[PDB]
Amino acid sequence: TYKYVNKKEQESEVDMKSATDNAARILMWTELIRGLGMTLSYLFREPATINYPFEKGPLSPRFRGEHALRRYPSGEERCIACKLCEAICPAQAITIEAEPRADGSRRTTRYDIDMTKCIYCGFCQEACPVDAIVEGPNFEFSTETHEELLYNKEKLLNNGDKWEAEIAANIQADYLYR
Amino acid sequence: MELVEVLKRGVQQVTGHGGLRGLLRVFFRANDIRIGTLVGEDKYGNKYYEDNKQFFGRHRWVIYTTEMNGKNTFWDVDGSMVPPEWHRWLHCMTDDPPTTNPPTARKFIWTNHKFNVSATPEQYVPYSTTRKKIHEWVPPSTPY
Amino acid sequence: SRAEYVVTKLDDLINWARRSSLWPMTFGLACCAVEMMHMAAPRYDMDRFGVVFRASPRQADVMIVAGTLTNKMAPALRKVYDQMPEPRYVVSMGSCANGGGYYHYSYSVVRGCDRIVPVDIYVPGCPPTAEALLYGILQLQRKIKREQKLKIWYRR
Amino acid sequence: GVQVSPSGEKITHTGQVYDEKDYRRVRFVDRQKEVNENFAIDLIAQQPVNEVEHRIIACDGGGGALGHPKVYINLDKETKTGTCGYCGLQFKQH
Amino acid sequence: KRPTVRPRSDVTHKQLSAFGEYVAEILPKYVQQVQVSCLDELEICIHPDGVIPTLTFLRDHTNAQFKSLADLTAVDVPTRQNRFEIVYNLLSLRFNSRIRVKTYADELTPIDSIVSVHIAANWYEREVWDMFGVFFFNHPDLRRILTDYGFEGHPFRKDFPLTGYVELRYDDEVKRVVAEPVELAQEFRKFDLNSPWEAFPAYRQPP
Amino acid sequence: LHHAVIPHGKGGRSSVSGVVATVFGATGFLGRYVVNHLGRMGSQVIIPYRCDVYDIMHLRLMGDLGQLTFLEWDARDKDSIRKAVQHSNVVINLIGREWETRNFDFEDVFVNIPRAIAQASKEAGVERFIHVSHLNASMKSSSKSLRSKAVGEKEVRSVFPEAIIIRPSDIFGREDRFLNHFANYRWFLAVPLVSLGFKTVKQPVYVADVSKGIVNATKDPDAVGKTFAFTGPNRYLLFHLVKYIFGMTHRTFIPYPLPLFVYSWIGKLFGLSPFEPWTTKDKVERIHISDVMPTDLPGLEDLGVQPTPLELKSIEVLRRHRTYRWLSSEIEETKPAKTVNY
Amino acid sequence: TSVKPIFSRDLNEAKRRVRELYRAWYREVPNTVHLMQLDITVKQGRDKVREMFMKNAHVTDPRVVDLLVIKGKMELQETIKVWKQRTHVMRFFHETETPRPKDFLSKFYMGHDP
Ligand SMILES: CCCCCCCCCCCCCCCCCC(=O)OC[C@H](COP(=O)(O)OCCN)OC(=O)CCCCCCCCCCCCCCCCC
Ligand SMILES: NC(=O)C1=CN([C@@H]2O[C@H](COP(=O)(O)OP(=O)(O)OC[C@H]3O[C@@H](n4cnc5c(N)ncnc54)[C@H](OP(=O)(O)O)[C@@H]3O)[C@@H](O)[C@H]2O)C=CC1
Ligand code: SF4
Ligand code: SF4
Ligand code: SF4
Ligand SMILES: [Zn+2]
Repeated sequence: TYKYVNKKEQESEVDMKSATDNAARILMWTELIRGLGMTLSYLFREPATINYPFEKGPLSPRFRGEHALRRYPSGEERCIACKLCEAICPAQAITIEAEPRADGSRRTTRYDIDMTKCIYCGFCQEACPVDAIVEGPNFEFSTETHEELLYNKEKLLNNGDKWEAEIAANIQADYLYR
Repeated sequence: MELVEVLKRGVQQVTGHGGLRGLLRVFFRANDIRIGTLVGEDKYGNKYYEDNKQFFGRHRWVIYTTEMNGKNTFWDVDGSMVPPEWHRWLHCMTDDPPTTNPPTARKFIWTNHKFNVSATPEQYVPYSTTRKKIHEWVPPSTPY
Repeated sequence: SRAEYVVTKLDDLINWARRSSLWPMTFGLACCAVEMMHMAAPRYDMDRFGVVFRASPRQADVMIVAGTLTNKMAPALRKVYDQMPEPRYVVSMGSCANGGGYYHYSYSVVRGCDRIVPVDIYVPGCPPTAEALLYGILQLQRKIKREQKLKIWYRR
Repeated sequence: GVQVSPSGEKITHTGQVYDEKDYRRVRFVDRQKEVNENFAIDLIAQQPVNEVEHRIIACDGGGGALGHPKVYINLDKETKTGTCGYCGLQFKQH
Repeated sequence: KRPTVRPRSDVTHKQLSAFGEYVAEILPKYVQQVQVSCLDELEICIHPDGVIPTLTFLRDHTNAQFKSLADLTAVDVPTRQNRFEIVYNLLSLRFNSRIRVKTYADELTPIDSIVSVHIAANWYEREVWDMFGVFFFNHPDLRRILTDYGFEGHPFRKDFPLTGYVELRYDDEVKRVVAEPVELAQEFRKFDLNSPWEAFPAYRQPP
Repeated sequence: LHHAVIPHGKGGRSSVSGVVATVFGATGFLGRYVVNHLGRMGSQVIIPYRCDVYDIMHLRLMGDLGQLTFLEWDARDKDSIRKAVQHSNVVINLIGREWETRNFDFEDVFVNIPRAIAQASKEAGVERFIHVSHLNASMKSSSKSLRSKAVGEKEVRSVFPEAIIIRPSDIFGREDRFLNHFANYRWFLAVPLVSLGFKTVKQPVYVADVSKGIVNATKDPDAVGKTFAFTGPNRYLLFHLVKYIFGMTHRTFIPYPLPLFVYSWIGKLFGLSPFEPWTTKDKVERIHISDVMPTDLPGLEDLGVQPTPLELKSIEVLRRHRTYRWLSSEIEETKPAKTVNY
Repeated sequence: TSVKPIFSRDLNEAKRRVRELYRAWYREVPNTVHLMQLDITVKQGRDKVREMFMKNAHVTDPRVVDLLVIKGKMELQETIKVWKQRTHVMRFFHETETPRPKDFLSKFYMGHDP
């Protein structure tokens, strides 16, 4: 189906009343006072702005920001150098290099993320079969240099040791959906 | 009348931060006098007030510390200083603060949160976590 | 009281001025420009902080590189940065401009705006939330707050 | 495991500390290298060994869908103890 | 009834096969290999001398009112000597159906332009030239669109490397944006992913 | 030879050379070109800076990731210099001023600071040290700057031998203080010249040449106890050189003589300035003494640079000063300067 | 062997167009040195023109020469107009790129490549 937007039915009805009405639409700027009153109405509304550093916009548990490598409650490192997070990372941001830990365990000697290549897509955290790397909540890590946004294993483990109280809870909310 | 009620509310806002000293300490430092219920304080000194009658971007707010880890944050306020215990609550990921619903304690989680470090020392310098892959021949210390 | 103290206070004053009235440029190339708009939107109003767009670069104190920078658009960006009058700052927004982003390995992309213009602050994301770019702007304010220019003039 | 080297730098769980002749120590001047104090070797060694009754068992991480894929460990040997591959939890039977 | 797999029609297949017979027997001088895919799509393949007559036919015939060009593409296939498989995606708006017309080319075997039929094809032909190097006869402008101005190469060919041959950066010595030979801080990690097991015996290339 | 200072790559950005260098006058005019020519081939460049971070931004680029390390310092304070040269192979002194200050004199710029830097370099154990004196640097000269620079050239040898001492002529470049300095004499409606410019000879050199020279000398197995004269070709007489400047900058030319004593007093009262002065007594003195015939010394071509004539690169410098009606004028419409040999 | 033409019967009819193109470039160079404030001389610009012509002087197929004439006419369009800039025009000179050595021993001293 369809319907017209700027099609009158037809013409050929005019009277002195309608002519006076159109002539007072003209000559008084009638349809402009309406917009003026609209903007005036907006002057007397509670604005939608927020004091940002103090009061902040709402986010969700699914929100994906900074990255972090997690541990088990034993403090054991949770990644296992399976290297599919780099296989799927569509920006090739992840380089991994691994070895036996001298305990005989599968672990990484390397986990870097160029955060100027990551598109923050979450494929890595939904592919990691142990929930080792996640995409944390943080969005306030702007830096004064490019080199700071080239992460390594230590920075990711520090992000994990930092935001685990928030990461674990958001995961607690968000599983059963994945 | 109505004007009188709103002016009474304004007076309550004006006289609800201690005195003139605290009123100015809040107004020139957050640009808002709005009163809320103190939900809970931090181990650094942040306050985390609340008032649910406001709309869904101003019903929770922080009043930051004046000194976090030796930085003198009376004016240099930033959003990284909110630890993860309160990040979830402030960004409205929950209706459950850490006063009632605290997080699981673990032996590896940081006890002292850190503000954002990008210009100071104590920042992040990258490097290769790996080792020398090829080993060069160490010649003898003797002739012939 | 002392000349060095007077100079420190004058530095504080001029830094406060340049920090409170920074006029970015209507320079938005790709998706990240939409979050820049949303930071111009009512929730995170930039004008609250004294931050208003000027479409001309000569009336601009900062540029926000919000989008992907190609080999074809880099001369224009550099001409515009030059045309900006000092003191001038740059803010790289998004993984496309900080580095290469999702197009780092492609043939018509410069792998970082930092190859062409100097960058004071890098805002990461794809896109960054407008709160994140606002954090970057306030970080630039914190950066201007500690210039100590007249101090080094006195100490030369 | 945050022993230092004779140069004075910290050492990672990947023995990585730059040599005294390496020019790449400049990047840590007026700065610091991020190195994590909580090592996984020490912290998984600071755990008991889970006595069990059977000879085959099953280890998830502990949360079900939050741990690792459910594997099974044999415990017939007594010269040593079983060990999970994903986690490092050890097991034995009496 | 099978919820996981896609439902199939019959009438559209029969319709488009009949219309393929129509075009074949009505335009034989130019036509090769008419075909209809599993999913309902007609696909005609054409000698490059037939581009203008076939496109004018499908635009202006009464039973074929294909008077809207959707795409004009190309596909570089270095195996076949005539590499570029140029494609035209057209719709009707009178019968609510689409059709595909194909012809071949090479670096030195250009094709008649189509702006006399669809004005939409101006920028598309400019794009095909910019990307593959297929010259187009009697085209008004035929200059690049997407690539840089002083660009040497046709990128979307398979024989062109992804990272390119030049790279840009601003030099203080000359105060310009100079082009330098490519040098990456990190090589693109190509991955070999094709499994060595035949998943589709229907497309089993025999020896 | 550590495995990390082994050169790799096709000689460009994102490569390695083994040229870890501390460049002390990097925030200036020659140092920016030096840092550019270093980063252009791949090399870590430690850059000590005392200025504000606004004036290190143009150096923040011109190098791949991690290859540009800035750290703050102070000539008064040792341990801000050992900290810089602690990990380096090469050190390049470009420090210098065209005027004294209350805090720093010419001695405390050309003599005591290179001595400290070279002490730190020898104690750290670096391989090279590139000092930059002036061509006219002589203990029996007229200027405080030139005598101080000869004294520094001697004391640097006395402390750190196995050194390289480059002695350029008056350099010209886009943001120099030689061609721009002579072209800014239009704001005064006539230009003064001692003896009308005659009995004075100038053999200027371009920045790119000196930069490539330094950047090759930090890799040449020669040049360990060698002084150099980075002069450039086409010795020029000052009157004809200023005439070429005021022809390429198409404004006008009203020369007239002036003694040295009144022009010295002019330079003095101009140097009465808390800001960057326009003119100084030592600048006038350095302008009105001729450049030595440099053919007792190697120069550029013994180091791997073919010197560039002024006539080919001057328009890049001087088109800034032109007006409309002349900005769109080419190099071949200025009847070039008259060369001399003497 | 019995292939189709494009704008050419054979090589002389194409060298005609090649000389026309050289003509247009020679007439155009002084206008571009003036419009966009290039810092070079008209002599070396025309030398670069002749150089970039001689880079393809080893060819005999008329179709190659015709496509090269087409590409050169495109470049001449972009250069007659000021669609492109001092950057793209000075990109031919290689003013920053160090000269690739053509001697065996220097290649041996830096790099494993021939
Ligand atoms: C006693 C017998 C004798 C009595 C003699 C007196 C007889 C009565 C005289 C009535 C005349 C009133 C004057 C009105 C002037 C407007 C004329 C007019 O027709 O409008 C002009 C313009 C028309 O626009 P358009 O839609 O194109 O129609 C033209 C069709 N050809 O439309 C416009 O003007 C729009 C452009 C202007 C928009 C500007 C926004 C103004 C917003 C309103 C501001 C109101 C506040 C004014 C406060 C001023 C107080 C100092
Ligand atoms: N025309 C020329 O430029 C010629 C120069 N030379 C020699 O070339 C060298 C450099 O020339 P140029 O590049 O023009 O010098 P510039 O004046 O251009 O910059 C020199 C550097 O010296 C630093 N500097 C000056 N005084 C001090 C100080 N007291 N303490 C610490 N740092 C200081 C400055 O740092 P900041 O600016 O941050 O203070 C600046 O980066 C000098 O040694 C000079 O003798 C010789 C012949 C010609
Ligand atoms: S979020 Fe996406 S782009 Fe970012 S690291 Fe993970 S997989 Fe790569
Ligand atoms: S982070 Fe996860 S997906 Fe990536 S290598 Fe480690 S275990 Fe595998
Ligand atoms: S970083 Fe992401 S959001 Fe920003 S411009 Fe690039 S693709 Fe768009
Ligand atoms: Zn387990």
